[PDB]
Amino acid sequence: KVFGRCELAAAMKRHGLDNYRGYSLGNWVCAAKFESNFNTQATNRNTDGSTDYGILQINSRWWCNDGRTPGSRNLCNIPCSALLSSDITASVNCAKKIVSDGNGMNAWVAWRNRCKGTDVQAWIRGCRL
Repeated sequence: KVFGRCELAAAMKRHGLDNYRGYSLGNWVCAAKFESNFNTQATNRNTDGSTDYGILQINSRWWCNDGRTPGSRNLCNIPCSALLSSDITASVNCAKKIVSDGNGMNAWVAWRNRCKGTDVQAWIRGCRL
């Protein structure tokens, strides 16, 4: 599913990401934009052999099981395919664990390089929230 910007903001807010670990909703919308272009089906294979899945590009080395990332973990206790659903519930629950892991949203390389230090409130402007 390719979300609209405000449609995703609304879904993230309902699932409790607005100010989760102190990160306002615009941070999460910006992250999704530059990770996946708001596409739940986005996948990308990494040089280490791991794959990033779904609207927040959650990685198979630590967070999900895809059966093809040797020596990896599954700390969200989910098949990586769950992160590609039109239903963002699994992606959100896993993202809450990731952002609590120690480095905050710096875990998302596109957030650190393209959202951090920018006017992230702009990503929720005009939305009915």
